[PDB]
Amino acid sequence: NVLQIVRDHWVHILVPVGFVFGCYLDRRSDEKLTAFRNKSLLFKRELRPNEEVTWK
Amino acid sequence: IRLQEDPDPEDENLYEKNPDSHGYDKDPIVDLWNMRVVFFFGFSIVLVLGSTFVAYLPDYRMQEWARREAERLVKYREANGLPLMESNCFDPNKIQLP
Amino acid sequence: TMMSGRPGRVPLQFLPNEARSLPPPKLTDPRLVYMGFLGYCSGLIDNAIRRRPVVSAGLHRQLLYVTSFVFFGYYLLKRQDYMYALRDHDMFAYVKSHPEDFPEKDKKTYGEILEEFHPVR
Amino acid sequence: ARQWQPDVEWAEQF
Amino acid sequence: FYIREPPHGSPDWLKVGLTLGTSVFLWIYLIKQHKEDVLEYKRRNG
Amino acid sequence: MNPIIYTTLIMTVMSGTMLVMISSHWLLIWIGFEMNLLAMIPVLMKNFNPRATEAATKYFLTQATASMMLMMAIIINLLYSGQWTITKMFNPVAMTMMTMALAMKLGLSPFHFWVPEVTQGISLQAGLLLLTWQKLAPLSVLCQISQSINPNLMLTMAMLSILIGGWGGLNQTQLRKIMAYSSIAHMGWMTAVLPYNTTMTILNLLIYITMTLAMFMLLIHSSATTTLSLSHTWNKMPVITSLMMVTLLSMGGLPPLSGFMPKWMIIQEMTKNESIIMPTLMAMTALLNLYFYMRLAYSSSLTMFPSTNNMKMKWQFEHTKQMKLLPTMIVLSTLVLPMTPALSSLN
Amino acid sequence: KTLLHKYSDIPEGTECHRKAYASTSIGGATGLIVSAYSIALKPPASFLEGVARTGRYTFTSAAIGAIFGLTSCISAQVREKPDDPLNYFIGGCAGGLTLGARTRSYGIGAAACAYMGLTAALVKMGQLEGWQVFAEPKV
Amino acid sequence: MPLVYMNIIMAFAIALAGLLMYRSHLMSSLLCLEGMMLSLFIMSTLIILNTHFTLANMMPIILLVFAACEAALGLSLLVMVSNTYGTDYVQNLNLLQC
Amino acid sequence: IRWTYARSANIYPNFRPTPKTSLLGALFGIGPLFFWYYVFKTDRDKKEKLIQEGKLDQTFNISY
Amino acid sequence: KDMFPGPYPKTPEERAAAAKKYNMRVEDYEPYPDDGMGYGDYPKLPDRSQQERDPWYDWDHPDLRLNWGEPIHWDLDMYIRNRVDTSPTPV
Amino acid sequence: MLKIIIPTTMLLPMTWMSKHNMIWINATVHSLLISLISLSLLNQLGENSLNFSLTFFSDSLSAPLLVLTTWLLPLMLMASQSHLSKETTTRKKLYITMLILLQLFLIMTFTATELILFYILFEATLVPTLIIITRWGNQTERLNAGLYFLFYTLAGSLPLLVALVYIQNTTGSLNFLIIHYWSHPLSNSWSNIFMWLACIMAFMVKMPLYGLHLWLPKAHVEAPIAGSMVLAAVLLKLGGYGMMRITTILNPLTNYMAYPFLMLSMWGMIMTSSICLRQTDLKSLIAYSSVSHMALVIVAIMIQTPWSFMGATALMIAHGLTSSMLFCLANTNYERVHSRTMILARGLQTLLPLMATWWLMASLTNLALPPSINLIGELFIITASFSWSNITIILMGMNMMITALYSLYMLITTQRGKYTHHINNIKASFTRENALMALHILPLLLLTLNPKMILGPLY
Amino acid sequence: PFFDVQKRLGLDLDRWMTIQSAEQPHKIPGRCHAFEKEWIECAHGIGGIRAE
Amino acid sequence: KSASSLLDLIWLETILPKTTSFIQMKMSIMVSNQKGLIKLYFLSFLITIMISMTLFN
Amino acid sequence: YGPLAFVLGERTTRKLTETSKVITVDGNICSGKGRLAREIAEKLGLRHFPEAGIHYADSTTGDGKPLDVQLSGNCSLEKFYDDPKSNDGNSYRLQSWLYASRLLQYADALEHLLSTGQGVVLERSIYSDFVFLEAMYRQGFIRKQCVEHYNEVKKVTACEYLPPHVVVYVDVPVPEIQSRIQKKGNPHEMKITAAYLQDIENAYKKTFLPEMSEKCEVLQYSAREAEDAEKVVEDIEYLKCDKGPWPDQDDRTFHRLRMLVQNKLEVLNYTTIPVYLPEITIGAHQSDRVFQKFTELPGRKYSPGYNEDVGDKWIWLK
Amino acid sequence: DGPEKNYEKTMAILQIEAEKAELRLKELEVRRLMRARGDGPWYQYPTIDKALIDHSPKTTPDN
Repeated sequence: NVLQIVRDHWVHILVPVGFVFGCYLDRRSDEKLTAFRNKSLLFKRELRPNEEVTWK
Repeated sequence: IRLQEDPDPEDENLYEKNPDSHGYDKDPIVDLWNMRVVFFFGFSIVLVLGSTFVAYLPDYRMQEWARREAERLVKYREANGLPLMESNCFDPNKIQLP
Repeated sequence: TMMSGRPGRVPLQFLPNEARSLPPPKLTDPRLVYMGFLGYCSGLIDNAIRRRPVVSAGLHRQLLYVTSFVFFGYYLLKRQDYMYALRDHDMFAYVKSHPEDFPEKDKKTYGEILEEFHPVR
Repeated sequence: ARQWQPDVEWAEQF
Repeated sequence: FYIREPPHGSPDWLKVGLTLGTSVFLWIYLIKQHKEDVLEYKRRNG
Repeated sequence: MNPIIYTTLIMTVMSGTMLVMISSHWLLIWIGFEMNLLAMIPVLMKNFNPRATEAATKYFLTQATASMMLMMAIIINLLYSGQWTITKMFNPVAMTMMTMALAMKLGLSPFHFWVPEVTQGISLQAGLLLLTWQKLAPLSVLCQISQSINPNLMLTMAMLSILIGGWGGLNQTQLRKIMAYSSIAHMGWMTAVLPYNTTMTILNLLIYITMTLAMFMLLIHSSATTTLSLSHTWNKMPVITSLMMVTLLSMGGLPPLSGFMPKWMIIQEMTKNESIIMPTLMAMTALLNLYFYMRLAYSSSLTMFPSTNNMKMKWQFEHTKQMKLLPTMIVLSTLVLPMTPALSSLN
Repeated sequence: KTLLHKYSDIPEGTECHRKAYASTSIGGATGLIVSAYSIALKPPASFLEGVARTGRYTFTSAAIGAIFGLTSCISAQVREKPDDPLNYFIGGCAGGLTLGARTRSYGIGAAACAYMGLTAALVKMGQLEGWQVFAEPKV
Repeated sequence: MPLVYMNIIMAFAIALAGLLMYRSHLMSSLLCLEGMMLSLFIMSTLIILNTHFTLANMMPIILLVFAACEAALGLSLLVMVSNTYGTDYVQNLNLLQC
Repeated sequence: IRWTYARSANIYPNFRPTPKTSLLGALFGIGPLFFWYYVFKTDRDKKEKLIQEGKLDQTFNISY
Repeated sequence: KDMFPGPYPKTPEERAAAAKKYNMRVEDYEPYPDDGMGYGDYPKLPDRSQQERDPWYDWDHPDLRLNWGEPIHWDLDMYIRNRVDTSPTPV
Repeated sequence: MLKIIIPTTMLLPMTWMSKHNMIWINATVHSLLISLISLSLLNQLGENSLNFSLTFFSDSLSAPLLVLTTWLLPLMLMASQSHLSKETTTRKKLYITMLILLQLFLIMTFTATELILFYILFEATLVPTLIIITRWGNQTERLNAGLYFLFYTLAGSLPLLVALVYIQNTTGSLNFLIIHYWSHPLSNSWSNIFMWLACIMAFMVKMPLYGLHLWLPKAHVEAPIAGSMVLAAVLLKLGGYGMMRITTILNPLTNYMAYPFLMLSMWGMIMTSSICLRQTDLKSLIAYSSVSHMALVIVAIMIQTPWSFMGATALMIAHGLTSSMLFCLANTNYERVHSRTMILARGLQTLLPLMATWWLMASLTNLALPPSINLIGELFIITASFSWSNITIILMGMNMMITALYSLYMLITTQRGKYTHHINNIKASFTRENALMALHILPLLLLTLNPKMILGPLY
Repeated sequence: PFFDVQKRLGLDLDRWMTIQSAEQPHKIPGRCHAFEKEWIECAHGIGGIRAE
Repeated sequence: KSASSLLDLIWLETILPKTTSFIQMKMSIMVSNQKGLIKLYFLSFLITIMISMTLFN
Repeated sequence: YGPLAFVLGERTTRKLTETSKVITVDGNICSGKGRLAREIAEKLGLRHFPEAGIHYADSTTGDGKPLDVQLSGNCSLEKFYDDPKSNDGNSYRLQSWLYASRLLQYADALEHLLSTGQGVVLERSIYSDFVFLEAMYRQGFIRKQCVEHYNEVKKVTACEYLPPHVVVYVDVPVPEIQSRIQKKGNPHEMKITAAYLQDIENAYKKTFLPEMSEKCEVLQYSAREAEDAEKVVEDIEYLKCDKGPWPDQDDRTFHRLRMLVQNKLEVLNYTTIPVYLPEITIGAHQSDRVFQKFTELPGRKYSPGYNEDVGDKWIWLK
Repeated sequence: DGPEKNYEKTMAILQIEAEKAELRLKELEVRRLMRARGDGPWYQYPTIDKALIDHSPKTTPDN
């Protein structure tokens, strides 16, 4: 009866998918604002070995 | 003055048709599942879990950090004889008065 | 008024050849997605007005709505970006051409400046 | 009871 | 069911075809235009 | 009226407006106005009623006076400059006369008295043409001559139009008269920004045209000319009255609906020019328009007015004619606010 | 515009008679304009009726202007503060009281005092701060 | 400006005032419309002849072409008004209000 | 129902601006406002005067 | 619905109608003075605290000592048994 | 912030495409989950706000309000289930969509970085509220109440819009960060005085201020239960948040301009609580109580001191919860007896004891029994006012006494005395109603344990 | 909204009669041809504001 | 007597809402004169033209 | 049909022939008009529309089967016969619903005539419906305000449509009609008073017959003469009504009429005029309930052709 | 995440918004100056084209 269950209760996937999409879009926005990733006068450090970004 | 239906009597008590109404609907099954949904996702999930999550939320407010810095500064300034709190927030030399 | 009398403006031209120098609007632009959303809403409202099933009937009609809205919105966004770029270019050119009207100002540190204090008592 | 709805008098007012 | 035949009745296969074709042409034209514009921007701005 | 003749008359109206918006010679612009009047008059009388004839006569008299004043202004500008080109007008008296004539054509107060009467007289479709298309030509002419326009006269006319449009609508239970007074108020809003920035006037005109198109098409679909006839609509076509409520809220200017953006941008441009008192008064006076919009909404959709027994007959049938552009007009009239920065296209 | 110039040229708080006269003239002009519009839109039954209506409106407006200017300039002199908007507020409330008296209604008088005084104080504030009711297009 | 221009502008102003002040008849107002058109024709003709604007000597003719069109429209309306009310009186155009 | 309506709804329709109504409204509406304005303004001005004169004790008043 | 309180009665017919509306005797019925306070039609019932009314009598509302249909004092909430009391004092 | 916004948007298609039986269940589940997601925002760096993107940011002020909104939506759904049972499926879905749109607009208001976007959405909140009041109200006065609410708010807001545009033209940006960092002081000029009035008056209308509060009693009495819940809990606090944000621009002129509003609020709290003493309608009593508490918050904001701001935030949250619960309690009795008159239903404690317990706790929080967050906020406001002027304590204490009096008076009249004999429709309280009261109460008592969450950024 | 269709399509619909110094039949000169020609040549491409 | 009635339900309402509503109603009655006579409002056009010529040059 | 069709050159005049002839057979209750109308329609090759009833619309819409009284009509003729003076207002509701039904039937009839060119035989019409209303008003069954509302509706609506070319009145004396009603045996019909039938005949002969005779010729027949259907058909075929509206009408008027009658809602637009008479005004709650019940009817939820319940298919592409 | 991320993002947002504020102020001043003087690309109202003039020999020499 799985077809019946999914056919009439698929709406429960929209909102959790919405949360995942929100996380993805927020990470994309974070990508956009990477100008001063490590160029501050406070948290500016030399990249530790095997690191390319401080994710800031 | 108009042909209008008689005002409906006070909405039939959900207790009459199903004594264990729980409210939330007329059909008992949706009643039970609505109450289970409400009780679980509010009390069990949001109230309990979120209360713990807030309770153990990381001190990003830097309260402990502020206390540690205060302890270090107090120890150093008392050791060196410097006054505990300087009256000037910023160094006078850098400021150029008119 | 304003940009209407810009020299070299070919009348009744939606996108001048200069605009091609600007980046095209990305097909995933949020504005274009919003245009498609408007088209989808138009399809839903058409179905509701004609008393058709709101979300299922006329899938071809809804598709045409969305396609038309997105297609027009693409050129709309391209022209919008062109006009804003033209404004910026003209502004910078005028600023360069009239240095006196836009003089560089001496910068001072806050220590140098004096700003009066108003106590909140 | 039930939500009030405009009667003849209220409707005639407009 | 209805005494009189439904006005739309059987799907207007001509109309459906025209709508689908117009939509598809619109999308294809848009995609080609986007590609051309990307190429032109990269060319003119290096 | 034979449909071929009706199409020819409508095309003549549109061709007159196109000549107005296309010609660089004043004589031809006046000719376009004359063609607009000549073609429009029978269109207003497509359905022959004594009210239709009265409305046509009033409109003809008003537009004829406006055209005569316009031609006198053109002649004076010719006398003092020798130029036929639509450009800066070189005589202040000619400028004032031309402004009065164009305001009378637009229905700007204190030349507003004919708009409610003509709109009530003519049918809903003729009203749509009158309140949407006819506004295009005089507004185009004013935009072309905006620099010569004395800001004081235009601003006074705009403020008076807003005030009178707000006031008149409160007292009206006839849908067409309500629409006419709303048109007067929005014309005042558009002409307010004319001295400052014409693109804002164009944007307001487009938004107003979409909203009025949607409202008139909804009224035609509901076949209601009075508040009660519209109140009966909830029993038959609830979707229509719901969309009417949304469009009314947009016309009031409520955020986030599309009706907010023209007012917002107009206030912005006026403030940039240090006009602060005038935008404030205009925005506050828009509340009267908002009020009678809300009263119409209460009558139509938010509250369920009594129906009649014979409506059960209309339930069985369905609407025969479909207005294709109505859904898109509703969507544009209500949900285009997130897309204002595209106001640089008409720029 | 000449009448407005006459009212403006007189320094505030000086030559109270001349200021009152200029305000009376401004009120008379506004009353005549309102009378003409009323006669046009609402026709009078007789020429004498039209004259009576015109005189009533013009005298009401002239009295309002005269009281406003008289009271405002007197208050400016006595208080010896020329630029204070409160003088204009007092003048406006006095004009509103005169409007109520001519209309023989207390509520009209009180509402007119409040609104007209607020508007008069606003006008004085605009004079002081350079507010522009109509701004030349500068963009 | 010579005095003839003053006279013709005065004639247009007088005709305009007459049009704006109806008395009873619509035909008198339509007469004022035609009269204003005459003033405009005379003014335009004088300007064009004095300035030797050869290519504008047709503008007075087009003005009159549309003057007669407007007159014809006015009469075509006046006949219908008379049919519906029995007179050309302006006071009968009262059904539409505000 | 009559009691509730008379206590809530019927008041304004059966109200007339009269000298008693107007005077009592003026008094009990604005008079207290001006009285508190006077009291608090005088107090605040006295405090500010003492502060400017340096004649006020705030030795440990560090939490405002 | 005439049941709702109306304006201040000015004619004897108005007074009689009001008295019948408030289910009071016409002679007993006495509307508040029309001084613009807003009372209007409502009657000036005696300012007797509900304590004073005889407890022993069977009241439709025992706790309030009030019967159904009886006109309700304008300030009844003030003169409830739990609030301001006007019962006679020995001194 | 899209982690909250996008699921909230997706609530609309889920509600529209859900089966007629499952609309309430699905809405409640997913709204509660959205609130659980929103709980993450409470973690705020002390020095700086959480700047998620250009458009959206959160601080220790916005986060409690967002959590309150996200928590409030499921509570509104539970409360509104009962009286909307008879409604058709389309109408119920429309009601739910109005609620969801309101929550979305409120979230975007509290998180917006730009004052003009804040204004756009803060005015956008009117449309769903107006539709709710005027379409699902149960009295003929709903139309008048909606008109009053809409026109008061708009008359306040339009000058704010003009002033915000003028600020954009002068300073160059309306982003709150830039405004805070540059924040040049104002001068005491009539133009600046009127700019101050324009900025302040919209929020002073939203926060019911004495003389501008007339819309609130009509709206709250005439609205359905859910609409009353949002109006009491969040829509008033919209004004408080706006005033706290906007006070940065008007630094010096606040001292001169506060006295009219300060005195109006300080006297109005006493007046409104005295009105509460003599109200004949329970909903009206709660509305005037809200007016008094909001007047306290107005005083705290106008004083512009750190303790005042902390107390203002605490009072905002605590009052929102208390007023929402009180409206729910009154609505239960209204559904049972179909009248809002306080005297009609009496002695309900014998009939409904657990509801009586809920009433007791709600009133105790309303009268600010310690250590309730209500008392924390009120006490901080009182101490700030005392530092502002020692004479404020007289008015503040009088207001506290009257609040206690009217709260316990409502409790005594409704829940004590002999039961009304003729009323026979009182039935055992449903598990939904008790669950709603508990969902109101338990968060409020819990927030006392960790008060730094609702003490605002200045903590 | 002056859509300069004449300039776009190169059509001289009405610009021939716009000025008195334009070409006229049999080259009949205007009474103020010289002054008008000078004024136009001065005010060409400098904009109306400068030209004033 | 004062707080519930004389202020809230009477005087504040009379001051802000009711007086403004009444004024707008009176102006609406004035503007919507419901006369609509060509002779009447065309005279207003003449008056407006004369006034505009005088004031705005 | 549409403006496009007229432009394409569709002309109603060309299609209309001698067969085109709106014939209305009118008479008092149980006058045998139906038999003669059916016979005339058979012999002259013209469409025969049975007399419009309460559920005429139900027959012309959807399945065709009559709907429930609450959903369609909310009136009972049997109730009128048993309780003519009921406080429910059933009398005027019935009369107004019958007038609307006859308006729809006349529109449908005209549409058939214009679309096919075939004449239509109607049993009574909107022009004759006022007879029953006048009889009710004379007997006191309905108020004066009901009569005024009916007059307003008729004045607004009936003017648009063209009156019939031939009016056939079958006259049967009232006492013989009472005998016929007794013989038929319908229990409710037996209660009809003699005065009501007499007022029907009075309204007919005094008002409807002269008013129709002004426009065209009226063929008045007795019961025996009406039985000879062929003679009546011959008389109709030899009628020459040169005077009247139909000769005056041209292609333009026919196009306007063709458009009006095609839009049934436009035909019934003014039957719902907002005059709040107690008899015909339906309260908001009852109106909403009845509209919901009508919506729940099979095949009525959506526009025809889109109701999946009654077996419509391909909705996604329709 | 670490406080550094929010630190840097606030820095970047602050820069972008400050640049936008300065640019808006500059645009207002530029529009004002161009509208006042007419010496820039904006606010160039049309003037008569000199191409229309006919320079061919006329009927009379003194032209």
